[PDB]
Amino acid sequence: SGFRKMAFPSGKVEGCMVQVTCGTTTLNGLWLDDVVYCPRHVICTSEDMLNPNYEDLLIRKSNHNFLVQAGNVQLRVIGHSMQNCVLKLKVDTANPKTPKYKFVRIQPGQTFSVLACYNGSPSGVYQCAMRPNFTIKGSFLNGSCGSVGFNIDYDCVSFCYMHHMELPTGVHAGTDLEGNFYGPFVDRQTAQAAGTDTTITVNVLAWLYAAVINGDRWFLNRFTTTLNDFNLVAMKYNYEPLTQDHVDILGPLSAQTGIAVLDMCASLKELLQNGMNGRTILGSALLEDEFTPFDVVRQCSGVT
Amino acid sequence: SGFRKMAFPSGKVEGCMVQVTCGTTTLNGLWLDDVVYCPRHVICTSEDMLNPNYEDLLIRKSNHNFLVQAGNVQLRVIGHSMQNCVLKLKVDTANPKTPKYKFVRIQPGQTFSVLACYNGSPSGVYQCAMRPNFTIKGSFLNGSCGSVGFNIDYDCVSFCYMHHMELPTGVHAGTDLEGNFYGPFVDRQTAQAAGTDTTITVNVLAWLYAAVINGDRWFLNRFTTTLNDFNLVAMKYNYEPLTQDHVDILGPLSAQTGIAVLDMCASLKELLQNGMNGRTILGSALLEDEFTPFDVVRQCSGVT
Ligand SMILES: C[C@H]1CN(C(=O)Cn2cccn2)CCO1
Ligand SMILES: C[C@H]1CN(C(=O)Cn2cccn2)CCO1
Repeated sequence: SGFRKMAFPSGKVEGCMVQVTCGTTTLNGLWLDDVVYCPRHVICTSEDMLNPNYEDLLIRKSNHNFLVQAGNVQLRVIGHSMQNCVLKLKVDTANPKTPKYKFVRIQPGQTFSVLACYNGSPSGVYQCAMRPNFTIKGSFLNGSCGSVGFNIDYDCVSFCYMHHMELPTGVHAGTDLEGNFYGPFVDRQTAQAAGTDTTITVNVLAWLYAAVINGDRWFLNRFTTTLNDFNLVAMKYNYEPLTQDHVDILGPLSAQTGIAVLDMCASLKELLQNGMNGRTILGSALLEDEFTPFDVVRQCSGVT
Repeated sequence: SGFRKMAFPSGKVEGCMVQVTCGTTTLNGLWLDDVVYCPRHVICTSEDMLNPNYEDLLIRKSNHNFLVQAGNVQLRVIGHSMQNCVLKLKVDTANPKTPKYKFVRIQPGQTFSVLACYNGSPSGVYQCAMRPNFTIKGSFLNGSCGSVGFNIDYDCVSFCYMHHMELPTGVHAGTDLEGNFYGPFVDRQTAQAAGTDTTITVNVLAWLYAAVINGDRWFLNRFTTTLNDFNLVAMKYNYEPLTQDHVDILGPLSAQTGIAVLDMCASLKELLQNGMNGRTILGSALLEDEFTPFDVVRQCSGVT
């Protein structure tokens, strides 16, 4: 029993983290096979960052200008290329700790683990969600860029995020490992405002299921609803619309608990309209939306 | 910016987790040097657990009855001993991945990371606190016993917890790595009720400091208080008494923010008496108490 905000074990990713230095900028790189992946803004002065022309800045950079340190040993850079907003530094040594891996681009509402690193060294691990506005709410200080987000699915480390930026509102923006930003964000120190940070409804419902499975049941009510009725209330509360695809995804949790998904929607509707009245669910005073239905099943079943 | 419930990177502990089987009970062991540490209840039938005599049950056990598997390779058990509520299984192979380590017994209010494991395989990592009633609020399914709690301090993995039990109220009890339970709990399937789960005041104050450092400042008020005045309100709200030792520990966060500790106490006092009024602090609708002052400094400074 018990339900925790749980990250994946980070060891497989720890073994991939290196330090990348260009001039006096140090940040983190990801070493898979004989490639090191890092934010292309490693090449920028903080002045460069106001309006960087990356292709022009890169002309001034040779392989020997990229210093890559794995622990306290230097890796030899034998090639570099820019792919979207990441650099790929080809090194002469394959990472001997390279796990089985994939690069995946996740959808808003999908969760992942972040291994926060500084100078290529792991400081901590936490669980994030890709917000509906394509920001994440991380914990990232200067030096943390190139820290990665990942899931460990089916004996494969799926890398989904690399840290690039903090917006003026202190939320975070980054890329997939092909260097494509999530959302409309750019690696430039300019006015970038995030859109509405809506609640990930399907994740809230998953977490209410987790709550019932762990004996937190006070919020279960005598009502049901329809997707259309529920969605009218969701819209009003800045919740994401629930689709039949979401209802299908919650099927296994519905089965396990015997609570129809639309009944749980009507319980969520009353929680929105009535509030928590000073009560908690799984030790939270607000409705948690950074657990996917897959996360709830995984944690409630003990997958390794 | 940003402040996350962050666990230590788990790789150093992942490399220590093994499977221990006695008859048809499988749980987790910790492999350091040539010793495997596991809950002594590995030897019990679920019937045994109602009133176990461990010394008597152990007479029936030989080295060859303890099956220890590290990945998919069997370790040879060449000795076993009971120390308090743990077994120490001496194996013929030193763990080649043994990190620098210490065994420490933590105090209530101290936080640590748990690597939840099943069949000796890591499933996830999360941050816990030793509650003032010497329980933890974990996430532990059948098979998770022998999962460990740890801190990584000063290039040393300090193991502080091994999972043994779930109480009927679904909170958790375990031992240090010398096999001594935290609190009054025993490894027997009997009525064990936890005491008052008080809020860890010094940790709440640390987290309010973290909130100010990360720009969440709405709760800062125009008042101060004294330890005695504050403690009268704390007592009423089931908060731990604040001591001058706690005030001293918060000194660096006071200095960094320029908010006197007693001013922050008076802000906390108003939050208790007035409530959150539907507002959040660092994305929480309740006052978080599972960050120590050391955790706030570490995360706000980027220690690796
Ligand atoms: C030779 C490498 C392989 N490693 C793995 O994690 C393999 N792996 C990935 C997913 C499942 N298993 C890390 C350390 O050394
Ligand atoms: C030979 C072992 C050593 N390991 C360490 O983590 C060492 N270490 C502990 C604290 C800081 N460093 C794990 C893998 O192989």
